Amino acid sequence: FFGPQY
Amino acid sequence: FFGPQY
Amino acid sequence: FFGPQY
Amino acid sequence: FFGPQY
Amino acid sequence: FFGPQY
Amino acid sequence: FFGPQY
Amino acid sequence: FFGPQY
Amino acid sequence: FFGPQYQ
Amino acid sequence: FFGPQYQ
Amino acid sequence: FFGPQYQ
Amino acid sequence: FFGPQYQ
Amino acid sequence: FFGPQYQ
Amino acid sequence: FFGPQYQ
Amino acid sequence: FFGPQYQ
Amino acid sequence: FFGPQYQ
Amino acid sequence: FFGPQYQ
Amino acid sequence: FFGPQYQ
Amino acid sequence: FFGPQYQ
Amino acid sequence: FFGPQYQ
Amino acid sequence: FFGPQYQ
Amino acid sequence: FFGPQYQ
Amino acid sequence: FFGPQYQ
Amino acid sequence: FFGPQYQ
Amino acid sequence: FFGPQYQ
Amino acid sequence: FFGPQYQ
Amino acid sequence: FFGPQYQ
Amino acid sequence: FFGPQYQ
Amino acid sequence: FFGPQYQ
Amino acid sequence: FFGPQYQ
Amino acid sequence: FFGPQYQ
Amino acid sequence: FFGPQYQ
Amino acid sequence: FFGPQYQ
Amino acid sequence: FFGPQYQ
Amino acid sequence: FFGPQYQ
Amino acid sequence: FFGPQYQ
Amino acid sequence: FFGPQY
Amino acid sequence: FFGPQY
Amino acid sequence: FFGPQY
Amino acid sequence: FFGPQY
Amino acid sequence: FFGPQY
Amino acid sequence: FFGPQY
Amino acid sequence: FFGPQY
Amino acid sequence: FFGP
Amino acid sequence: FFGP
Amino acid sequence: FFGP
Amino acid sequence: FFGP
Amino acid sequence: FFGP
Amino acid sequence: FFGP
Amino acid sequence: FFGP
Amino acid sequence: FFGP
Amino acid sequence: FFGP
Amino acid sequence: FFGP
Amino acid sequence: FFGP
Amino acid sequence: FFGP
Amino acid sequence: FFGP
Amino acid sequence: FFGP
Amino acid sequence: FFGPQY
Amino acid sequence: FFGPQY
Amino acid sequence: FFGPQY
Amino acid sequence: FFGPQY
Amino acid sequence: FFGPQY
Amino acid sequence: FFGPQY
Amino acid sequence: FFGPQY
Amino acid sequence: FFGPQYQ
Amino acid sequence: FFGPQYQ
Amino acid sequence: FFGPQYQ
Amino acid sequence: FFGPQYQ
Amino acid sequence: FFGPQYQ
Amino acid sequence: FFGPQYQ
Amino acid sequence: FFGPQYQ
Amino acid sequence: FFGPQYQ
Amino acid sequence: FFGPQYQ
Amino acid sequence: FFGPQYQ
Amino acid sequence: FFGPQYQ
Amino acid sequence: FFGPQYQ
Amino acid sequence: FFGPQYQ
Amino acid sequence: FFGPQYQ
Amino acid sequence: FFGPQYQ
Amino acid sequence: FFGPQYQ
Amino acid sequence: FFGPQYQ
Amino acid sequence: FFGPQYQ
Amino acid sequence: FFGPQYQ
Amino acid sequence: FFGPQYQ
Amino acid sequence: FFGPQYQ
Amino acid sequence: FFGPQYQ
Amino acid sequence: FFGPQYQ
Amino acid sequence: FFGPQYQ
Amino acid sequence: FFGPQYQ
Amino acid sequence: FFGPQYQ
Amino acid sequence: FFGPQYQ
Amino acid sequence: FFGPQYQ
Amino acid sequence: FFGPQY
Amino acid sequence: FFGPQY
Amino acid sequence: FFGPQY
Amino acid sequence: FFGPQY
Amino acid sequence: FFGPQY
Amino acid sequence: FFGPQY
Amino acid sequence: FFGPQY
Repeated sequence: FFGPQY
Repeated sequence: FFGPQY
Repeated sequence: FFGPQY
Repeated sequence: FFGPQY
Repeated sequence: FFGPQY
Repeated sequence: FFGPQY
Repeated sequence: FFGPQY
Repeated sequence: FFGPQYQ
Repeated sequence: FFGPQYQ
Repeated sequence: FFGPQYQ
Repeated sequence: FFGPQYQ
Repeated sequence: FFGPQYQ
Repeated sequence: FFGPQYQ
Repeated sequence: FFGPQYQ
Repeated sequence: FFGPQYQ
Repeated sequence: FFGPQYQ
Repeated sequence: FFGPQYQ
Repeated sequence: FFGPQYQ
Repeated sequence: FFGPQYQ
Repeated sequence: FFGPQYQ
Repeated sequence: FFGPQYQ
Repeated sequence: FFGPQYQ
Repeated sequence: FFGPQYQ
Repeated sequence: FFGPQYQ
Repeated sequence: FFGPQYQ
Repeated sequence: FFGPQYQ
Repeated sequence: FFGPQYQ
Repeated sequence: FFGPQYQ
Repeated sequence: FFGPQYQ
Repeated sequence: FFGPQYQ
Repeated sequence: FFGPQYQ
Repeated sequence: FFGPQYQ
Repeated sequence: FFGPQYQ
Repeated sequence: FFGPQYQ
Repeated sequence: FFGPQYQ
Repeated sequence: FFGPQY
Repeated sequence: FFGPQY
Repeated sequence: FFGPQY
Repeated sequence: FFGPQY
Repeated sequence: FFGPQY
Repeated sequence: FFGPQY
Repeated sequence: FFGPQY
Repeated sequence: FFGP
Repeated sequence: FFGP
Repeated sequence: FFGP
Repeated sequence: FFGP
Repeated sequence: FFGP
Repeated sequence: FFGP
Repeated sequence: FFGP
Repeated sequence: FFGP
Repeated sequence: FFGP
Repeated sequence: FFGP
Repeated sequence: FFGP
Repeated sequence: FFGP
Repeated sequence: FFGP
Repeated sequence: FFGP
Repeated sequence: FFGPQY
Repeated sequence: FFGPQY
Repeated sequence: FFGPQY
Repeated sequence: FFGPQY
Repeated sequence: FFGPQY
Repeated sequence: FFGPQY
Repeated sequence: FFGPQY
Repeated sequence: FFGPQYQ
Repeated sequence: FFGPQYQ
Repeated sequence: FFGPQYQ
Repeated sequence: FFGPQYQ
Repeated sequence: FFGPQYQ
Repeated sequence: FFGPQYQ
Repeated sequence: FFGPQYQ
Repeated sequence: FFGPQYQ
Repeated sequence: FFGPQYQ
Repeated sequence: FFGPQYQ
Repeated sequence: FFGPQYQ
Repeated sequence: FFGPQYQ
Repeated sequence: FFGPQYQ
Repeated sequence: FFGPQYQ
Repeated sequence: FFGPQYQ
Repeated sequence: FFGPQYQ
Repeated sequence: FFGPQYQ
Repeated sequence: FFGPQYQ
Repeated sequence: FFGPQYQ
Repeated sequence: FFGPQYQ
Repeated sequence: FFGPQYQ
Repeated sequence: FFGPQYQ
Repeated sequence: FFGPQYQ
Repeated sequence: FFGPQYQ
Repeated sequence: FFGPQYQ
Repeated sequence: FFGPQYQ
Repeated sequence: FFGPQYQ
Repeated sequence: FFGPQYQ
Repeated sequence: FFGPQY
Repeated sequence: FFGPQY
Repeated sequence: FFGPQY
Repeated sequence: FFGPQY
Repeated sequence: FFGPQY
Repeated sequence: FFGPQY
Repeated sequence: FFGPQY
């Protein structure tokens, strides 16, 4: 699972 | 799963 | 799954 | 699945 | 699991 | 598990 | 488990 | 080969 | 090969 | 091979 | 091979 | 092989 | 082989 | 083989 | 697949 | 797959 | 897969 | 997989 | 997997 | 896995 | 696994 | 690709 | 890729 | 990749 | 990769 | 990798 | 890796 | 690794 | 690829 | 790849 | 890869 | 890889 | 890898 | 690897 | 590995 | 025939 | 035929 | 034929 | 044919 | 043919 | 053919 | 053929 | 062909 | 071919 | 071919 | 081929 | 081939 | 081959 | 091969 | 796309 | 994509 | 993608 | 991806 | 990824 | 990843 | 990773 | 869609 | 979609 | 999707 | 998806 | 996904 | 995922 | 995941 | 390249 | 390259 | 390269 | 390289 | 390299 | 290298 | 290297 | 080149 | 080259 | 090269 | 090279 | 080289 | 080399 | 070398 | 450069 | 450079 | 450089 | 350089 | 350099 | 340098 | 240097 | 690349 | 690369 | 790479 | 690499 | 690497 | 490495 | 390393 | 030099 | 130099 | 030097 | 030097 | 030196 | 020196 | 010196 979690 | 989660 | 989720 | 989800 | 967790 | 936890 | 824990 | 561009 | 670009 | 780019 | 880039 | 880059 | 880089 | 780098 | 970026 | 960045 | 960064 | 950084 | 850093 | 640092 | 440091 | 960058 | 960078 | 960097 | 760095 | 560093 | 460092 | 250091 | 540089 | 540098 | 340096 | 240095 | 140094 | 040093 | 030193 | 002729 | 001729 | 001719 | 000719 | 010719 | 010729 | 020729 |  |  |  |  |  |  |  |  |  |  |  |  |  |  | 259907 | 269907 | 279906 | 299905 | 299914 | 399933 | 399942 | 063989 | 064999 | 064999 | 054998 | 054998 | 044997 | 034997 | 030979 | 031989 | 031989 | 031999 | 021999 | 022999 | 022999 | 022979 | 022979 | 022989 | 023989 | 023989 | 013989 | 014999 | 054919 | 054919 | 064929 | 074939 | 074949 | 084959 | 084969 | 010398 | 010399 | 010398 | 010497 | 000497 | 000497 | 001397 990639992708930032603001 | 790619793509930011604002 | 690509593509941002505003 | 591509394409932004405003 | 990659991707920063602000 | 990688990715910083601010 | 890697990744800093500020 | 996969490489789409965003914004 | 996978490599998408964001912002 | 996996290598996406962020910001 | 895995190597993503952040900020 | 694993080697991601941060900041 | 494991070797990630921080800051 | 394990060898991560900090700061 | 060629996709390089110049600024 | 070629994707290098220049600034 | 080639992806180097120049500043 | 090639990914070196120059400053 | 090649990833060296130059400053 | 190659990752040396130069300053 | 190669990782030496030069200053 | 024949592509150098000059400043 | 033929690509050097000059300053 | 033919890619040196000069300053 | 043919890549030296000069200053 | 052909990569020396000079100052 | 062919990599010496000179000063 | 071919890597000596000189001063 | 041919590209020499003079002066 | 051919690229010599003069002066 | 061919790249000599003069003067 | 060929790269001699003169003077 | 070939790289001699003169003077 | 070949790399002699003169003078 | 070959590397003699003169003078 | 690349080189200059000063 | 790369080199200059000073 | 790389070298210069001073 | 790498070397110079002083 | 690497060396110089002083 | 590495060496110089003084 | 490494050595110099003084 | 360089041949004078 | 260098041959004068 | 260097051959004068 | 160096051969004068 | 060095052979004069 | 060094052979003059 | 050194052989003059 | 097989999709009945 | 097999998806009935 | 096998996904019925 | 096996995921029914 | 086996994940029903 | 076995994870039902 | 075995983790049901 | 390669295979036969006996 | 390679295989046969006996 | 390689295998047969007896 | 290699194996057969007897 | 190698194995058979008797 | 190597093994058989009798 | 090597072993059989009798 | 695709080329299966039957019976 | 794809080429399975049956019966 | 893919090539399984049956029966 | 992939190549299993059955029966 | 992958190659198991059955029955 | 992977190669188990059954029955 | 991996290679177990059964029955 | 797509080229098998059969008898 | 896709090239097997059969008899 | 994809090339097995069968009899 | 993908090349087994069967009889 | 992927190359076993069977009889 | 992946190469066993069977009879 | 992965190479056992069976009878 | 492709040049194979069939008899 | 490809040049195989079949008989 | 590929050159194998089949009989 | 690949050159194997089959009979 | 690969050169094995099969009979 | 690989050169094994099978009979 | 690998060279084993099978009969 | 050189490969002429005789008779 | 050199490979001429005779008779 | 050198490999000519005779008769 | 040297490997010519005779008769 | 040297390995010619006779008869 | 030296290994020629006779008859 | 020396290992030639006779008859 | 290529080419037969009958 | 190519070409037979009968 | 290639080419047979009958 | 390659090429047979009948 | 390669090549048979009948 | 390689090559048979009949 | 390699090569048989019949």
